[PDB]
Parts: sequence; C-alpha cells; structure tokens
Amino acid sequence: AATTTTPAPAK
Amino acid sequence: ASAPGVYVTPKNSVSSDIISIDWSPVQTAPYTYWAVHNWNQGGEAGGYAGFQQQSGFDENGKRTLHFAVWDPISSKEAIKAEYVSPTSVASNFGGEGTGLKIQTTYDWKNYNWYRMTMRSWQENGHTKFGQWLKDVSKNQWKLIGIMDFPVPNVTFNYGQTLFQADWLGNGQDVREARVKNGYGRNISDKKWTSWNTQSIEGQEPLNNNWDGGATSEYLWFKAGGDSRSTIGTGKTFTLNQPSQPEIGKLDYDVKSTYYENEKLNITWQLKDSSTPQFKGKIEIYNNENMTGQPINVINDIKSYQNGISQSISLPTNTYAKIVLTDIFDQTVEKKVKIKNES
Ligand SMILES: *[C@H]1O[C@H](CO)[C@H](O)[C@H](O)[C@H]1NC(C)=O
Ligand SMILES: *[C@H]1O[C@H](CO)[C@H](O)[C@H](O)[C@H]1NC(C)=O
Ligand SMILES: *[C@H]1O[C@H](CO)[C@H](O)[C@H](O)[C@H]1NC(C)=O
Ligand SMILES: [Zn+2]
Repeated sequence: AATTTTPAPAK
Repeated sequence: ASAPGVYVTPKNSVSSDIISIDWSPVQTAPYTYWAVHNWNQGGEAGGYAGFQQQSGFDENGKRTLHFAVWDPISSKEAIKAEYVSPTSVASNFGGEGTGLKIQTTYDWKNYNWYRMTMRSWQENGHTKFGQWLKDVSKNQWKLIGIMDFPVPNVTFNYGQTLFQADWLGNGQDVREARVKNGYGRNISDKKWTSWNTQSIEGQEPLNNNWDGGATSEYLWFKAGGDSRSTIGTGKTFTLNQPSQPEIGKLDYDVKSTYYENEKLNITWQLKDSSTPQFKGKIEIYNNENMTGQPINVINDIKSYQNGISQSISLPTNTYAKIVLTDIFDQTVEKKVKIKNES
C-alpha cells in the first residue's frame, strides 16, 4: 500500500 | 516516526520543455524517494521523477529510478507507456490519485553523479514525456521511459522542485544527497534558464530533524537520525555554474547502408559518449549533390530506433541524407552512398 505524495500547489 | 521532507527549489524556474539536474547519494536510508524533478502540482499532466532506495541501506538493497504522470483531468483516454528500458516496468498507480508510473532497477552508487534529463514534446496531437539518465562516471546516457499523455500542449509548466521524502516512517535512518547543474529549457525562446540559486527548506517549519548547505561544487541536504538544522527553517544558496549549460555532442557511425532485393537497410550506432537520440529522418536522392527533391523520405524515426528496413524501388546510384537529432535539438547529418550489395 506504499504512497509517495507531492506538495500541494500554491493557493 | 518519519524523517521530515526537505525541498530544494530554484528561485527562477519557468515553463520548460527540457529540465535537467545532477544528483549524488551520500546516505541512503530505505524507503527514501529523491524526486529530483516535479511539475504541474494539482494540474494537467502533474508528474515527478527521481531515485528511490526501495529496500536496504546500501547498493545491495533495491535501488531504482522513478517516473510518474497523473491521469488526465478531462480526457478518458489512457496514458500509454510508449517505451520502457530493459530494467523498466510500467504500472498504473491508485490511492487518492491515479496514473502511470515507470520503476527502473538501476545500480546507482554513493558519491557518483547521475544526470536526470526530462523532455516533453508534441507528437500526433498528444504530449510525450521522456526520461533520460546520464551515468556521469561511465559517461553514458540511457533512455529510461517515454509516456504518451493524451492531451496536447502540456509541458513542465510550473512547480519545479526537488524533494527528499521518507515514505514508510524510519526517521531514525539518515538520508543525505547532493545536487548541482540544475537547468531548464524555456518554452518562450528555447534558451536555457540556470537554477544557480535554490532554497533548501524543511517540509515542517516546527521539525528541525534535517539540515542543508552548499560548497562551491554542490547543494547538500539530509534528514533523519541525528540531523539538526544549522540553517533555521531554510536558506538560499548559489552555485557558480555557467548561465548556459555545457551540452555534449551528438556523434554516431553509420553501420550499414545497402539496397538488395528491393529492401533498403540503414543502421547506425551512437558513440558510447554521445548525447542520446531524439529523432531521425532519411532523405534518399538520385544524385550525389542532393539537389532537387528526394525520390523517397523515411520520416518519424523514433528516439528508440537505430535503423530502418523498407521495401522500396530505387535506381542504380542513390545517396542517403541521414539526419539525427539529440534530446537537446542538436542535428548531425551524414551523406552516405547506398551500396547495392549486402
Ligand atoms: C511513489 O513511490 C512509492 C515507493 O516505491 C510507490 O511506488 C508509489 O506508488 C509511488 N507513487 C507514484 C504516484 O508513483
Ligand atoms: C505528500 O502528502 C502527505 C500528506 O498527504 C504527506 O504530507 C507527505 O509528506 C507529502 N510528501 C511530500 C514529498 O511532500
Ligand atoms: C502533487 O503533485 C503531483 C504532480 O507532481 C500531483 O499533481 C498531486 O496530485 C499533487 N498533490 C497535491 C496534494 O496537490
Ligand atoms: Zn488521443
């Protein structure tokens, strides 16, 4: 189940 | 439980069709992703690429390259794995988001330099994303993977950054790497932007279990174990790299150029040290000077094709204009007389 997420865009 | 993320972010990146950076691993905790390229966060054709220590602490563990692009926002057409290298595997990912990833077994080594260069281009109404890797010590390029994304006119539009991430929760284990030679090629004017100035920043301003700095040679960063920030929540650092990147040369030998039983065979081999092939074209002329119109043209020779074999009717004396171009749009043209015997 490994996850490698990313940074959210600027709001 | 987890090491804090660290981000290295150029001060001056713009919309690009080529992005390049050099990376060198120093300490390699398992479950570490060095995503050295990132683009279009929350956006159409969002993706990343880099290096993973998937298991173990050293070269005897599972070391990989990584490349992922998230599914199209509107289009129902699938992302296609157009090309995977012999040690590359394409698979669909899921969880909160979906898309295509290419994982590549790659025996990269501590204190060696690896140049990951990505290119995006328009082909047949779609956008292609390609991953190339130069082993700097071996002086050898390899094509890793090409994804075919079913939406035109997307590129590395924004969000250029590198991160080092612990994906499993082993904050006791230190991870450290170095980067230099960050460049993008501008969509606007096809000129290079030098990422000579980058910020190094912990993901969590309240977590100081990471550190970073720069020598005249490289930026470095680590997280986990006894890491403790010497630079507060983050700091900017400049390398003295040239404003235009040092680009090598395209260099190849034609291996065969012969016509026999109405079949034309033309093959070539790039030199070990050559920049890698992006595309090819071959014009065939009935005259040595290659005046007038070619009698035949072989178009759309791919990055991953090193020859052609075509059924074709030619006169006695034909000449081939072989036009290869590398991933940096450098073109090398050879004129070879076609031999009427194998
Ligand atoms: C991120 O990396 C992990 C660890 O290998 C998994 O492969 C995961 O599926 C990856 N996520 C994406 C979007 O590629
Ligand atoms: C991705 O998002 C998760 C939260 O969903 C964690 O914040 C993780 O640390 C993030 N990874 C990076 C590299 O920012
Ligand atoms: C992080 O970036 C990737 C592309 O690199 C995806 O767009 C992903 O959905 C983004 N995560 C968030 C929280 O926006
Ligand atoms: Zn389509």
